[PDB]
Amino acid sequence: KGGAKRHRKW
Amino acid sequence: MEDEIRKAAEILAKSKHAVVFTGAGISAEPEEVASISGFKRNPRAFWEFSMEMKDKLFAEPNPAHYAIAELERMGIVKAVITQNIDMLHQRAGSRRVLELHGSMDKLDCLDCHETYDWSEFVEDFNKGEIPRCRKCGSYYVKPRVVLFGEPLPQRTLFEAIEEAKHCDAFMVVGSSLVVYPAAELPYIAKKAGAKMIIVNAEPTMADPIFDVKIIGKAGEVLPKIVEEVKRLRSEK
Ligand SMILES: [Zn+2]
Repeated sequence: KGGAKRHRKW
Repeated sequence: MEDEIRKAAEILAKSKHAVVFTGAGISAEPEEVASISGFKRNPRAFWEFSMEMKDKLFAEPNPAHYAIAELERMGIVKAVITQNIDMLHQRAGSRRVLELHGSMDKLDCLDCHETYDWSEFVEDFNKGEIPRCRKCGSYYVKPRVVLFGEPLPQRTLFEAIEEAKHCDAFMVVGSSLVVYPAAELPYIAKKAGAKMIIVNAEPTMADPIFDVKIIGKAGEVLPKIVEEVKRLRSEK
């Protein structure tokens, strides 16, 4: 389902 | 940036199905503040942070929002996918807006499940009085916004994926493309063969995938793109 709203470098 | 602006305009003027994707860069001018674990530990911190942030955001739509609304009115832009929760796209006249992270419009008390409209809290909020549940007194009034650590609304995400998969032009405006799953969408459009445009104040790590890169203020750039598109269509 797209996983959790999260920060990644790119 | 004029040749890049013209290149973007050419892409949009020729497109059968253009999509616009926006983030905080168009609205402006961490765990404790904006995550679900943070909210559950201290919901007041989220609200105090939001009170500070409101002052840094545009109180009403800017020329970038109106330009994007106009491109929809012209039949070019078929959808706006946004990471923003401020509803500025809709207030500028955009209709087909996919709110990936929800919005402040509706809220719920996590304790007694009472529901609210933002209009019920906004006066108090502007005076620095945090939302409290009137029924049960709880400090846990959560807006229907996707906080960090929460999944996105499934219907909205599906629609956004479908837009990305079946567009021939995809224009990112005011996003650094570091928040997932939202950031997946331009890659989906790229894989699907869409012409890729990015408009930002600064570079992003995703810049290499874009066919057209414009560095500038969205409020200046987007109206210029619209004017050029109109010229190409003999509307100006
Ligand atoms: Zn309650």
